[PDB]
Amino acid sequence: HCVILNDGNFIPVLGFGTALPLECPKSKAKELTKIAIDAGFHHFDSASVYNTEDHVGEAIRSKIADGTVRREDIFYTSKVWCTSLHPELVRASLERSLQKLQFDYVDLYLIHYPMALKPGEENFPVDEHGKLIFDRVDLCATWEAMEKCKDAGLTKSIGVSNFNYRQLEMILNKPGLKYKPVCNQVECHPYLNQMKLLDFCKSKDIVLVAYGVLGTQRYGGWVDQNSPVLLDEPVLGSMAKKYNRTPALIALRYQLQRGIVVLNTSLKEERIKENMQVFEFQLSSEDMKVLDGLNRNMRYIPAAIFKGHPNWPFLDEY
Ligand SMILES: NC(=O)C1=CN([C@@H]2O[C@H](COP(=O)(O)OP(=O)(O)OC[C@H]3O[C@@H](n4cnc5c(N)ncnc54)[C@H](OP(=O)(O)O)[C@@H]3O)[C@@H](O)[C@H]2O)C=CC1
Repeated sequence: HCVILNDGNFIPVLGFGTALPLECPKSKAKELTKIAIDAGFHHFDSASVYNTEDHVGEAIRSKIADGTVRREDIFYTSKVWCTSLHPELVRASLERSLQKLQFDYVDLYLIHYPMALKPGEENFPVDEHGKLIFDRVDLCATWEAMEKCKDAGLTKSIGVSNFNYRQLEMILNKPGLKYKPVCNQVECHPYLNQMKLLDFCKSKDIVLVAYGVLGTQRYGGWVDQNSPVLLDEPVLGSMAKKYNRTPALIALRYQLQRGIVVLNTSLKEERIKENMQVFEFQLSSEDMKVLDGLNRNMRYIPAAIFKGHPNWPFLDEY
């Protein structure tokens, strides 16, 4: 179950996300990755800022070493963080991730956010008022650095995350552009269906990879705890009953039928296994329209601490 990227490489349409809630120890990522591999997942999504690439890498290497899977059958994604967007720092960050993973290459490397922060070891540099210290970077130069990483064989494909249409255009219209982003990883679910951005990405052969498909893990410090819980949506419950599935399976299938590559995370083995059942049924065209009607511009992860940044991506309509 894969789709072909604009650079010729293949990506599994269902991926397991390795980000964790604030209360979980980093080692949890190793445990879950092993469970996900046993459940049939081949696509794993990580990021340098998660600081658990070492744990995910150990899980994958353990399953390769014991005969469960081969490296070529695993699709691993990492992302360069805001503090390393400067052109001269991009490759250094990827090389650091490769060392943590003890991998020769990653399958996909993304710009995590189109917003640079003061360079340094600290991922969230702040001033004396507790405000993030923004930095200005030539994102087209950042992209050129990403292209060099691909040409150096450190990553098979390159893309972006949390970019809006104008930011994608900046790259697409860049003079000397060699590789278009293969994807734009953004938040997407029935309450924020990204109809406009999805249409734009499709017209440019850019795959939309979705997170928050099940409403996000509601991370403390990022998600408003008073926001509605997506899977509690009555329409998803009614549809789950109709198709004899679960609200989560309905939400996952909705996105797959829109041509979206979906990420998902669960701390429970039973659910990790259940989610693989999304390939077993089809939502009718009429029911897809019912789910299209739930849009309400509910953005669970607005990256609020970045508000004020000249490149905050969520101000524009899309
Ligand atoms: N690029 C970016 O900016 C970001 C990327 N991500 C990526 O997206 C991945 C997915 O995470 P996220 O979007 O937060 O979360 P999801 O929307 O994928 O999941 C939200 C919740 O769904 C629950 N859930 C999962 N499966 C089931 C099921 N079968 N039945 C009932 N409940 C279920 C989980 O709860 P429980 O664990 O209790 O089962 C989980 O807390 C991350 O790990 C990361 O890789 C995340 C945030 C930002």
